[PDB]
Amino acid sequence: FYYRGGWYSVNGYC
Amino acid sequence: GYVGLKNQGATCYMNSLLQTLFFTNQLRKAVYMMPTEGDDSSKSVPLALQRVFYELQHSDKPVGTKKLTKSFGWETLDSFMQHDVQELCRVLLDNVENKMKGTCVEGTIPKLFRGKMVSYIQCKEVDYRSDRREDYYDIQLSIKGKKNIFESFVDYVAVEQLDGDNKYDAGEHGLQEAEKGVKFLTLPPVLHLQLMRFMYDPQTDQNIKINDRFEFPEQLPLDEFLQKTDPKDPANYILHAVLVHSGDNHGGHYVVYLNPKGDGKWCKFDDDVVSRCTKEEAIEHNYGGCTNAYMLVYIRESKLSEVLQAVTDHDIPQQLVERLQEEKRIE
Repeated sequence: FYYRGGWYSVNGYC
Repeated sequence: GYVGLKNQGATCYMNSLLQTLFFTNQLRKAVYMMPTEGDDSSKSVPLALQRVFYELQHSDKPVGTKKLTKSFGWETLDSFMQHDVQELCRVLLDNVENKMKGTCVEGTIPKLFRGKMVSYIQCKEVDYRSDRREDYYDIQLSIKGKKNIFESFVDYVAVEQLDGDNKYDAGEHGLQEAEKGVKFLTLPPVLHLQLMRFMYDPQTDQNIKINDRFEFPEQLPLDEFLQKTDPKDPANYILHAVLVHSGDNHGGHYVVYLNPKGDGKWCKFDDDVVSRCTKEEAIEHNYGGCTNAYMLVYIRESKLSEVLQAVTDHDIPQQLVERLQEEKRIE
């Protein structure tokens, strides 16, 4: 998912 | 006196989530009340959650989750590893919410987990502003560059500048510079807070974990971040569960810490083994900087007794108990 100026995940997958 | 869950396949965070949902007693009682009398056990996720919760309540032996994984169709090896902990929670909670529709426990899922949020875009140049309201069942908070949960909430409600190449289209007013922001109207009695523990690179298609130190308190004051505060119900929350992932990538060791009664008596839930643990091992040892928390569960102090209400064996309907007991006999 996207937030501020980058893409993040919890548990680590995108 | 709490039983664990069998490792079985690579369920990843599922066992950690199931215990968290199980010890949300108000959810568990409503789950038992779901009318799964006519449901076929193959594709019935509401019934499978009842079976898991019932075994977590009446089994000294480790509890299995094989049927539950089949219920919502995450049978492939990568299914959990291609997904997220909040995504799994939505699948489980949406299915039970539909099941409770038209029953005495209808609206239980929105009542416990849903809050009200406002997102606004105010044009700086002209007199234009949009004020959409969106409901939320979970909050994802940024840990990169933030020291504690307070700074994450500060950055969450921080205003974003829509200038330069990313100006806001105001239609008849035209393209203009604006500020985008989010404010909290209501906070749910049960607060699911997921931490952005991983950063992803679109260019190289690589996931990098953020093992930086991120602090979460035992007691969380959130009245400040509400748009309007309410006396007689301050937004003060108590830490209930700490979901921890020790690995350095998706997949690894997923473990959850809980104090189910809200008494501060913390236990460590590592699949089959449920061992009593220290508050120190629960809160601060998972601040990070291998083991670090990726999800936190807070319960509002006013709703502490009601959410964590005592559950008896008489709460479970006899029909459901006999149906579950019959299947165990056939095995």
